[PDB]
Amino acid sequence: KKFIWNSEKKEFLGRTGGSWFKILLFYVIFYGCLAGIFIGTIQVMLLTISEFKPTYQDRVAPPGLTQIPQSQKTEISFRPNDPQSYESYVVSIVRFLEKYKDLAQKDDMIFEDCGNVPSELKERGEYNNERGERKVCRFRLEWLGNCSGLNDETYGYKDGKPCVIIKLNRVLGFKPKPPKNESLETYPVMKYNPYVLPVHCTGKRDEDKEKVGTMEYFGLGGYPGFPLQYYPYYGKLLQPKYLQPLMAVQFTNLTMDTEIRIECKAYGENIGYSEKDRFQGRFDVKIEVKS
Amino acid sequence: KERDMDELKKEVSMDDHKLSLDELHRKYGTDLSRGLTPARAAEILARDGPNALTPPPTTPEWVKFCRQLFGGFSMLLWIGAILCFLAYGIQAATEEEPQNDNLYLGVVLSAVVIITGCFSYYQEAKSSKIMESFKNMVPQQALVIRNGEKMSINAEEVVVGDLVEVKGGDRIPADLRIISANGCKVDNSSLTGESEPQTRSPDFTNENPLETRNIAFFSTNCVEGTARGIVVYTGDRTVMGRIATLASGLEGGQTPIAAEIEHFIHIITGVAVFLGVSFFILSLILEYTWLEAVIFLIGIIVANVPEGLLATVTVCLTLTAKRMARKNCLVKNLEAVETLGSTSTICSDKTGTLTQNRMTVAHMWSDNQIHEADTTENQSGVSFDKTSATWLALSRIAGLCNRAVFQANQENLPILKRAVAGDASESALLKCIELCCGSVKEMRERYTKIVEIPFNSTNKYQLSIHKNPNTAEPRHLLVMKGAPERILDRCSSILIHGKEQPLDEELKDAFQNAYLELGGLGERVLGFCHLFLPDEQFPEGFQFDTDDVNFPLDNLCFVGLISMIDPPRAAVPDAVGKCRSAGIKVIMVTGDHPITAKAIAKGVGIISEGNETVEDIAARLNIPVSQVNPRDAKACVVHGSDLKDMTSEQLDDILKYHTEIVFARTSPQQKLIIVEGCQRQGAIVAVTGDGVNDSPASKKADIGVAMGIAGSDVSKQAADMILLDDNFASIVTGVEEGRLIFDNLKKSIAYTLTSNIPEITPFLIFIIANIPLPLGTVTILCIDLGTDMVPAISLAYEQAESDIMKRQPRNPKTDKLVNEQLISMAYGQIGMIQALGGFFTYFVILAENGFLPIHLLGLRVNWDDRWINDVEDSYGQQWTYEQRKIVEFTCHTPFFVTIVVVQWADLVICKTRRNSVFQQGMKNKILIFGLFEETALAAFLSYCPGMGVALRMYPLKPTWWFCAFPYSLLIFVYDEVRKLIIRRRPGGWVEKETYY
Ligand SMILES: *[C@@]1(O)O[C@H](CO)[C@@H](O[C@@]2(O)O[C@H](CO)[C@@H](O)[C@H](O)[C@H]2NC(C)=O)[C@H](O)[C@H]1NC(C)=O
Ligand SMILES: CC(C)CCC[C@@H](C)[C@H]1CC[C@H]2[C@@H]3CC=C4C[C@@H](O)CC[C@]4(C)[C@H]3CC[C@]12C
Ligand SMILES: *[C@@]1(O)O[C@H](CO)[C@@H](O)[C@H](O)[C@H]1NC(C)=O
Ligand SMILES: *[C@@]1(O)O[C@H](CO)[C@@H](O)[C@H](O)[C@H]1NC(C)=O
Ligand code: BEF
Ligand SMILES: [Mg+2]
Ligand SMILES: [Mg+2]
Ligand SMILES: [Mg+2]
Repeated sequence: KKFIWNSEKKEFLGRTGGSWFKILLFYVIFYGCLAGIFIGTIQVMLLTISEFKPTYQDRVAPPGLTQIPQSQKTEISFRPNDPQSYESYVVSIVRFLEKYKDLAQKDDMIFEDCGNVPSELKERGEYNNERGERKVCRFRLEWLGNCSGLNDETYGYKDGKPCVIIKLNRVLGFKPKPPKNESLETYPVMKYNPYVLPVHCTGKRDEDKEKVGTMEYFGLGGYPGFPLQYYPYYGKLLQPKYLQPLMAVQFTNLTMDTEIRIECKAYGENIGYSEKDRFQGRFDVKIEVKS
Repeated sequence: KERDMDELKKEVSMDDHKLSLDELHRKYGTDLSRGLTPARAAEILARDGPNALTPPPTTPEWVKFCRQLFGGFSMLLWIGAILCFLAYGIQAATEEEPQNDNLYLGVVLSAVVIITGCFSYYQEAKSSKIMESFKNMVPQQALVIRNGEKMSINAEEVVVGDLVEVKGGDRIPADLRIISANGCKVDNSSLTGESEPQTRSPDFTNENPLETRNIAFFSTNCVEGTARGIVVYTGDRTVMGRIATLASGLEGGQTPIAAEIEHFIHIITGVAVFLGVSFFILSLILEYTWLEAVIFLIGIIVANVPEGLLATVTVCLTLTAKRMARKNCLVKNLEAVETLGSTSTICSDKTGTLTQNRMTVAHMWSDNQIHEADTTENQSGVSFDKTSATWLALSRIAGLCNRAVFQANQENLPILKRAVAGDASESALLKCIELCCGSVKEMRERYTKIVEIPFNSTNKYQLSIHKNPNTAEPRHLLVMKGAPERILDRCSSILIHGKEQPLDEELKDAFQNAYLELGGLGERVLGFCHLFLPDEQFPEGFQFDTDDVNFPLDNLCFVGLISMIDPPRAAVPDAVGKCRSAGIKVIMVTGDHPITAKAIAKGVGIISEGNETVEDIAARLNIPVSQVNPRDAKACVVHGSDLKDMTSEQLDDILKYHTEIVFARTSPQQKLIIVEGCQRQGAIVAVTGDGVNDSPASKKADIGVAMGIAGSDVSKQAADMILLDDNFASIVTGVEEGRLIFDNLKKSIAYTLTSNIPEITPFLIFIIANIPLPLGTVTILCIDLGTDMVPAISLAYEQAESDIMKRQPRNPKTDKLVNEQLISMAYGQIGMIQALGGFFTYFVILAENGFLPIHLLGLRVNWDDRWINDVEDSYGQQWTYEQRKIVEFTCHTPFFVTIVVVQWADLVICKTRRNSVFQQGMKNKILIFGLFEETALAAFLSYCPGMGVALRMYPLKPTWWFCAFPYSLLIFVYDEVRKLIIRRRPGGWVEKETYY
């Protein structure tokens, strides 16, 4: 059957050279015309969306609750002695924090010291490029209490009793709300309420609760809360390198060489959760420090 | 060694007939007239077994299931299913908590085939089911005389070397030799297609075993007269059984439809491997792991396989058949429906198939003029003028001279379709009166006979003499019916317009001239004369003589001539012409005598008037036959005797260089050789038959056909098509449908195929550019097997673009079902537009939620991770795993919708191959409905509670629906102008490529 390539007519693969060219021209022109159309349609679509804001934000209404040492299974297992064992977890913590030293926070216009106390949310105008490049509120590494403490606390972290910190997903224009004054659902570990966003963590099950002896969270104001003044985040482009608020926790008399599970729950009215997204404003983690 | 057994069956029949009476005895040792002893009989019954044909091997119902589960198209789907699991297995071990998508594909794929299979078998069962409903045949007791004790026995109980009295109305028990005869004639039409009953004689007549009257045949019956004879061949040994055994043990041949599938299959996989291999190359070039690369190749090849097309084709095929069954055209095998359209050449039988296998009054000659009686089965024919009194003076002779009458049981049965005893010739005469000249029952008794004359071998003549009830002339009347030459001697006067006239010689020439013309026509010729018998010269009361000849034999008053022949069916002539109009070749094969055949083809359109057979040219010049060159004769006749000494090569020559062509005196075996000779051209040939002589051809035919009642049961089974109504015109309807379904399949095939380009496309770029997956595997299923089907089925209902009958037969080596052209139109161009729109929609959504197209590159890796939950967009927000996944799912769903929107245009454009949308118009109601069914379904699929939970398909924001509207409209524009561009340009390059 292998005579298709050539014949007396010498049609190439059964098609004459002249036709071969004719198909090519038409196909090329057609494909070219097709591509041009599609792109032009896309160009329109660009013009529909303003650079400053997204057109649909419905799917981020319950915001996320990421950790810092993103792990293949939210599980931390390592040797309190072997650097290699805990190196991966710690490696990101610095390269993450790298953009948080007083060095980057240098240009006065770019960085404005919000304060050392939580305050009313720092509303900064109405979103537009008509107002200039808006301002960012500074965040000090020292607000972390003896976690990533540099002179005060060892870079080790994971030598024993490792620190873990929670970051709220940045959402454009999100205005955090204090938890309801009614405290039926509010376990009040923290006295401060008006300008702090409550963060608490607990063991997954009653047995887990027994396993974890104690946990300590260190934050601005000596409260386990996010700074209301910092929000609302006004654009990554609008505020290049805007710094996300960071909150951390640490553990004490834990049970080593034993897998245990920890749940970190954000609280407040404008926070939802889903039994299908563990990270949907909720938080889970498996942790094992084997020696 | 059966090829030899088959070959021996193929050979023409051989037998020993000529021998002394004593010699038959000296072979089988049975007394000529004493019958035999029981002990002798018992020995033979073990020796050869019972007198019955061996039943064809029963086929268990369970076995059939597997046939449709295998076949050809089904097999292609299977490997896919299998290749899903084989892929899934590789995937299962390598991946951790792997997605269950590939596994799902496989189960559904197998299920589709199993369903499709189960559905098919339901129909092919229902045919043979209801086919058994008319297979209610009955055993007939054998008539046997043994040891002179006249003991009739069961037909199976019959044994070799035994005596038998074949009385009139008794079926012939088995092939036998004849020792005594009293004019019994037998219907050899089933075995050898002899329209006229042939009389049976003990003496040898012709060398050909079939022709000689000494022997007898099975599945025939003594009609009139009686005789006796002695067994020769019984059971399987019988010629007919041999013939059947031959037929059943032959090769049904590959049907043309499924062959186009087998070529269709090649192209599908052929692009698939190239696409897959190329991608596998690129994938490795792209550095992805070998193990993963294999999965990629399998996935592309698998998803490239059509899914629901198998069901669409099957359903479409069944529908077409149903309408045929609505008009009593049944097919045991679903595939054969298309065969009629594909036929380039046909071969039909004369008796029982074209003819009604009933002798019937054809022409009449009165007052020196001819009057062709209406030959119509259903009495739709025109009639002669009956005003002349000569019709009366003629009609009475027939009504009274005939010996018998209708059976009492027949009541509302039509006059033509009612059984009657005695000679058929007499029956037709009884018929012709009963339609044209009132009734006969009263007419027969109203004139009271006295003495009648039965058939006499010596001094043959047949006459009677009855009384005159009409008061005008009480003198008794005598009627004589006889062969014309004998009749001519005994008549002088002739009645014209009620006046007796003498035998002028010129009139004598005219009667002779008419006799010659009718003989050429081939109708049996009978002449009728009646003269009033006076009462003055002969006493009005009792004055009769039976031994010494009293009444005036000579000098009677002649009236006219009546001709009898087996006409065609009412719709046969027009149908033949219609077939010729499609350029189809029409050829007649029968075992009957040439004399009868030649006229039939002239009268039915096989032979155009004025075309000359090799012989007519000789007659036109009064010259020896040998001289004229055969090329001059556009048509040719071929007697069977010559055929035996003929070489395959000569046939080829005989076929090409002629058109109108007829064979006669042909054995059933010889018929089969004809079909193969037609097949050797490489063309598609069909066959229509009535009797067992036609059983072998129908089988080995690409497709065989027969009559539901006037057909032989053996042949009935072999054929792939049964005509219940026996309406020959149905064949014309069949070709119409066959050509029609063909094109609509081309249309249907394209719609489902074009869908694959957008189906597959995301999966491709997804790997190439590491973007989020634009289309879910599950959603594809909702297109291939969900929304698209209802249109795909609707396409089949499309009416004719133009007069297909004008179109010549397609050529199987040329205009194939799925050419390279079709792929170019759908896969090459429309599909790319079809897909392009989906990507546009995909980009729009992501952007509208702040995921910018430029920014989506390489994003796959971090995207599909189940743990990273701070994924950043170009706007810079952070997203959790489930949310951005919900978006992807809610982004998959529009892709599914857009596909329907885009498919809408395809449904329209593929409704026509050439005509403009409105040139044909949207008149196909089912097509329309599907549009809504498809739409409504799609809409529901996105807005039912929790579809995003059960099927991971979420609701849709309102703008999205109109996303691809320009694209779909554009597709419409491109195709319409293209189809309208080839309307103007008859032979432009436009046609060679775009047209499919
Ligand atoms: C900080 O993380 O670590 C230091 C120890 O490195 C703690 O300051 C012992 O550890 O704590 C008690 C008070 O809790 C003192 O009496 C001892 O002097 C401390 N020893 C040393 C060597 O400092 C401190 O508690 C801790 N801070 C927090 C916020 O946990
Ligand atoms: C010339 C006419 C026939 C069609 C030309 C196509 C162009 C100009 C138009 C026609 C339909 C349009 C699209 C239809 C729907 C959407 C979705 C919406 O969320 C943003 C606008 C967008 C993305 C439109 C972009 C511009 C578009 C592609
Ligand atoms: C808080 O609501 O209640 C406290 C009483 O237990 C009170 O001391 C504190 O100031 C209140 N703060 C606000 C903002 O309501
Ligand atoms: C430690 O948490 O738990 C011990 C029991 O396992 C207990 O003896 C000890 O006091 C606890 N230490 C602290 C600091 O609370
Ligand atoms: F005349 Be057909 F051969 F029966
Ligand atoms: Mg026949
Ligand atoms: Mg067949
Ligand atoms: Mg598909």
